[PDB]
Amino acid sequence: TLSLQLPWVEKYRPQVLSDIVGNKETIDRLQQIAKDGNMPHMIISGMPGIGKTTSVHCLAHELLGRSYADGVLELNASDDRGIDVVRNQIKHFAQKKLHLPPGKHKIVILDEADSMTAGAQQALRRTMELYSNSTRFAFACNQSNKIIEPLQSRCAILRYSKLSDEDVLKRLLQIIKLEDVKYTNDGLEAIIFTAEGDMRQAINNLQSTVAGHGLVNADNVFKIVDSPHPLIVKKMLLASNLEDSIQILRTDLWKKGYSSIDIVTTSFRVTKNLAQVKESVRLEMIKEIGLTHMRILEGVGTYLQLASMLAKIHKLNN
Amino acid sequence: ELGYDILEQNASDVRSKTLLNAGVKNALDNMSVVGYFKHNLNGKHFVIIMDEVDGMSGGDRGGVGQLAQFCRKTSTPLILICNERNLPKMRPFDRVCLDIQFRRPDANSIKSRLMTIAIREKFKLDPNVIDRLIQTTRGDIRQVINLLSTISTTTKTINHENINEISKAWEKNIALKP
Amino acid sequence: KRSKENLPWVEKYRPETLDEVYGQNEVITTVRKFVDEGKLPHLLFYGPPGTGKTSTIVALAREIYGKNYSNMVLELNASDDRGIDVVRNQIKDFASTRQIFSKGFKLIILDEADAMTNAAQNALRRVIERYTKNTRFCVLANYAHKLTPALLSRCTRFRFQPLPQEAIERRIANVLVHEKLKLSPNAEKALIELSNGDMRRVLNVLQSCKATLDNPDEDEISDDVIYECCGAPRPSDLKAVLKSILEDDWGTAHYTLNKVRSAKGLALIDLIEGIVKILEDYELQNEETRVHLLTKLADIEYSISKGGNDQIQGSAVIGAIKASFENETV
Amino acid sequence: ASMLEAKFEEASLFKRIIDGFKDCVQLVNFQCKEDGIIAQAVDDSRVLLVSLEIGVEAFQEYRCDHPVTLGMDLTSLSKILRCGNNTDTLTLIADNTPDSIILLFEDTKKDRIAEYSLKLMDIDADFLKIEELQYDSTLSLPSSEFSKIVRDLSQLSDSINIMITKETIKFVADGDIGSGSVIIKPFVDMEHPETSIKLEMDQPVDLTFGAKYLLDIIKGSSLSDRVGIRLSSEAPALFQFDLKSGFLQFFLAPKFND
Amino acid sequence: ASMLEAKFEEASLFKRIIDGFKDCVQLVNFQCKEDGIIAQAVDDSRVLLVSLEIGVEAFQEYRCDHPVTLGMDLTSLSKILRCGNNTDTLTLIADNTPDSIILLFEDTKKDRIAEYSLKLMDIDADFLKIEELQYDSTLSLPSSEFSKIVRDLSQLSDSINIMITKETIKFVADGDIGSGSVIIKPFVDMEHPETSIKLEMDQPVDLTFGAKYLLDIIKGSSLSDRVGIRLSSEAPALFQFDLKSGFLQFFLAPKFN
DNA sequence: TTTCGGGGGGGCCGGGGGG
DNA sequence: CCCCCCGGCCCCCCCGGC
Ligand SMILES: Nc1ncnc2c1ncn2[C@@H]1O[C@H](COP(=O)(O)OP(=O)(O)OP(O)(O)=S)[C@@H](O)[C@H]1O
Ligand SMILES: Nc1ncnc2c1ncn2[C@@H]1O[C@H](COP(=O)(O)OP(=O)(O)OP(O)(O)=S)[C@@H](O)[C@H]1O
Ligand SMILES: [Mg+2]
Ligand SMILES: [Mg+2]
Repeated sequence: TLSLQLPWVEKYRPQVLSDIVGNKETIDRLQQIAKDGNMPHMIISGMPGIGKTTSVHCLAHELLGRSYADGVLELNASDDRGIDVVRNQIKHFAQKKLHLPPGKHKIVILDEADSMTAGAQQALRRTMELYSNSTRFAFACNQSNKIIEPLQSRCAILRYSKLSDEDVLKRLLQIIKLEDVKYTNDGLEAIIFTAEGDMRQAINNLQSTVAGHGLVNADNVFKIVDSPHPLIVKKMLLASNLEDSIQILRTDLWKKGYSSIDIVTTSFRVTKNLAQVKESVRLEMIKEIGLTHMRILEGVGTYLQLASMLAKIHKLNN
Repeated sequence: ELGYDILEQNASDVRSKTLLNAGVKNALDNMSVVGYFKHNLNGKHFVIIMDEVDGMSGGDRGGVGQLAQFCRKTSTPLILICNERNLPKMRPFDRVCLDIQFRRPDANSIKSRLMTIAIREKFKLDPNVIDRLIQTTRGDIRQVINLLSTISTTTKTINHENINEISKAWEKNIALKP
Repeated sequence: KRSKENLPWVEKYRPETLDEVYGQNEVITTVRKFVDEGKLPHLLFYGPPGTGKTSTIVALAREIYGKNYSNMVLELNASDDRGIDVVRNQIKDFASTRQIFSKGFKLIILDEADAMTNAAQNALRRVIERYTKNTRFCVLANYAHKLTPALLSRCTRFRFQPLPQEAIERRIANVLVHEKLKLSPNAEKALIELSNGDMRRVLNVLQSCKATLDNPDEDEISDDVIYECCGAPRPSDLKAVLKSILEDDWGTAHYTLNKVRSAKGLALIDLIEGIVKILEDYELQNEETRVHLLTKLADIEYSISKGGNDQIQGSAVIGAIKASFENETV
Repeated sequence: ASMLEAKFEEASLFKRIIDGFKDCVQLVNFQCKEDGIIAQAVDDSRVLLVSLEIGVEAFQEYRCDHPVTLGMDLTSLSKILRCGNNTDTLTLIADNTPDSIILLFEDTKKDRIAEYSLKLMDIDADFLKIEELQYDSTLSLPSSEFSKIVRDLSQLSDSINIMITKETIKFVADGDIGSGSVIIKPFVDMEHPETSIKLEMDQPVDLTFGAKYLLDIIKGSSLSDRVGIRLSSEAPALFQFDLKSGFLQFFLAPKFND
Repeated sequence: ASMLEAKFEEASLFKRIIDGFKDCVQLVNFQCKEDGIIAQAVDDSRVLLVSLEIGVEAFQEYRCDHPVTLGMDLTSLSKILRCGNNTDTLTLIADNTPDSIILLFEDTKKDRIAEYSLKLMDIDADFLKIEELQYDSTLSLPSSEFSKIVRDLSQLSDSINIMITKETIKFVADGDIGSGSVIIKPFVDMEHPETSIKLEMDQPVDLTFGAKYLLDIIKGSSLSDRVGIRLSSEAPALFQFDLKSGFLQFFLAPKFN
């Protein structure tokens, strides 16, 4: 078959600010800005798949209307964004003459701005300062720390928070109603649990489950979406007896095809984020895990090394 | 104020060694045509402002050393602006220019300005929380004004009720020094 | 390249259709259903070496486009340049343009994407998003930690498990039929055991075994042939060595280890692995015995990986096992 | 040096043919048979297909006992070709099951001989027969005019949109700094037939193409003074340049309408 | 597409005029009135001023209801202009409150029309008033000679010194590698007046200028066969190239003594 | 400080085209 | 025959985890 079905992430991508879930206060602020205009330079930061690009595009559309094509300059990591681009194309766009209503400005949308080089960011400073009367800049990024301090000083900070399970369930229910998808409460709970606050991941998993099995229930959802291995690693590290930890390692991780490097890196991360355990114990476990990680990187990526790491961790915990 | 003609350069312009030699180098000892056609006794002389001097990258082709050499024979006033004076790139400027430090302004010096802005924009600001806002911005006045502009769009009263949330949301995460 | 009979068995038996991929029934069924109704999403295939990921994606492309699939897909791997410039120009142009031959959608196969740079992966995000209406992406990986979370967020994940024993048996039967070979049940069991779920190992060992037989037509591949060609210890040798270590005194254990190793020139690392596998099933009253065994044997394995004195390493193995098992009394 | 032996009276012809598409593709499989030489290649992006055909009449002497496939790299072939002069005859020589191809430049008047050898490469790119397609529009125009239009419009934007409607051909580009539009109409002159603009229309068409691909395609204007463009809504655009005993064809896929 | 309609019967003239001062200024404000078109621009270094004037006699059909100001990025304008031939007529069309202007290249013999749109720029540069001044030295010489002298001298140093004394013109360059000099005297030939070097000196003059600015100025030599240099004691030098119904002027500020 | 590899930006050099 | 535009090496400078 040479035909494609449009992904539901694109088909049901919000087109207005009112269709975005989560971060209610920021969405209301953006709605007020759209109503009144005078949009300032802004930096929107947050975790993947929470509606940052969607928010920026919706704000630009509501602000500009018919003028969107002329008054919006969009650049992302897939386009050329070197110092020359900033110095020529962005400057030309900023200096461009464009008659707009008495409360609107041209918009430059720099998506994934955290990937831009230091030189381009430095060149953007006086460009933003001088042409603010007619042009405004909207950065979208995952890590606001990558944006240099002078640019942060020039922009309004908007830190997006993770989506609660309630909002994900609400959006999934809207999509299900619009698509007439047969489902069960347990299946939706499994999808939400596996998504971990990633709306895009949740929608993709729902669409894949519907396509592959039809009915959205726990069995089909877990068949399509594998249980995250970090939870398995956490269970392995928290086991009371060495035999149980070895059992988990051999059955749920090693026999499923997970590589030793992945297992050791996930163990390091989980141990780092193990608040239930005393910090000094966590540091000793990290020392052992690092020894094992160095051994694996050298080339000895065997099940015996991971078993020895588990044995040392249990000896420390005892 | 002193009736000079300003020739400003910044990071948005090419300031390599070749461009510097073929650019502002000729302006060190050159009369300003605008000054002549706008006739103060100093209006015919340039004041070369090199802003964002730390924004140029390059050990030798960047032109930092070339700017340092220019600083030793300029026939007109030359003012350089940078954010990090102690960076290795700034070594050529060790003992060739008069160094002037601009410290983070205290809350009192800007409380009057903040109150003026608050009343003019017709939103209420509590003077007892202003210092906290400064602590949020680490003395960045532009950031403080931006914070007020963005918050006032929906919340027309600023006081101890919501000071904590506003400060936490807009906290400036600056990388610490060694 | 005069004929397909000149190719190594690992490549001469490469599946050409989705019906020739074994041990991945769930993934094959799901992808077949996706393609049948035109609901193919962006795909990720994560799995260990030699499980059938490249074979599966190539078979899927051939099924979608037919024999002339190479000209209608953009395939990139670790042997080709995949920098940020490549993503910006070549991948973008392929994704944004129509097919030359047909009017169908376009497929981009990023094999071994775990070797891609972070900048290229980041650049791929909006490329995947913008052109999803007419283009689909497939990613293949052995190590998931090398893939950025943004890329993983946009793909549907399929895990290729280590090949089950039944699938290996069926493929061995097909290969035996094609090659006109005979294999004993014990030889098949040993081959499956040493495979560790990798088909390439099975095929290479089978080719070596065929090369070993004096008369490949009349002769049958026995477990002895497999052990000789692979130069691996027999289960009886491992059992004897372990029994001597556990029961006999130091002199007798040393003599037995040396004699067993010198009989067929076995490697110490293979003996250590076999003994570890045997001891895994042992029921130990004290966990400290298991702790000592694992730690000391892992240390010895790491030391062997860098060379060193072989006799001292063997004595170390003997002493480690004896000391660890001394903790089962009190 | 007997299996395949082909002769070009002037080496400039083969050099110009190679330069016509050397910037589009890098690896090409030349198939030589008793009826002449053919070649088909696809660029790395898989957006452009180049198809070259050279008949026997283009050669002073041509002999090919059995069909032979020769895989070559374009830059190496061009580097070897540029050695020869414009007054020297060229000879391509290949043996049975060859691992290399020999290029011989001869200058009888000066008794000058120059031999070069190029190692062949194994390319598993089978010749894909391009089934003939009926096109909505077929327009033949001077090569220089098309090259000028492409070079002018490519500066404004990275995409060029071609519209064919009743007695009119329009080339449009829209970019950051502005837009450009060129309108041409059919016109025939008996005094200067080489400058005529010929258009045959069945259905109107409107297709967008990448500017870089058109810039590469126009490099074949040297081979022929006229270019024929065949356009259909359901088929890729075909740009053909006619040689004395052959042709060079570029099949370019249009951009997705979205 | 009604207010401003300005026609050049060859597109080559406008392209040449733009190329005359393209390398010294980037953003230019073209003010078009009933009388004609004027443009005043200041280079980045703020030491060179370019003044272009084009009269209505230079247009096949010029019409402008009310004065209009157009912001031009010379790079984009030149890129647009290079798409047209000399034999074709070039028409500039500008409407009310224009965000862009239209350039139309038309071929009379053929039926080919090329329409381009150029986006205008927001330029807030102030306009400087140039009052007439009585220079103490005024010379006229062939443009090719001045261009050759400037190019030869610029190869040595970044500064050129010009001395005007009784029936003597001197151009000197002093650099690190070496120095060079060139001396000319007024001369007039009736058979070839176009090479007649003329000088009118009221008082002796001596002024230094930058090499890059002179190299930019001489790029307009193609516009006019002759070039006029006016120098005063302590005022910028004026380099003039005359057009059929217009002029191009470069006011260059000298280096302080 | 720095043991590869990738990315970016700037400087010349030289082929080709135009006058 | 000489000058200018513009593609390609050559070099040098800077991250490298999440
Ligand atoms: N708050 C949301 N409400 C509704 N849909 C959402 C929301 N967030 C994400 N989605 C859905 O997921 C798709 C992608 O959302 P995006 O805006 O691209 O997330 P993102 O944070 O910009 O991703 P990154 O940071 O570039 S990895 C949208 O088209 C929506 O269909
Ligand atoms: N499921 C399978 N069924 C049949 N043969 C297989 C299978 N998997 C692997 N093989 C055989 O081993 C060879 C290699 O298979 P591949 O598809 O290349 O494995 P792979 O997972 O892509 O290896 P990596 O991840 O690049 S190390 C095939 O040509 C087959 O001959
Ligand atoms: Mg995004
Ligand atoms: Mg593979």
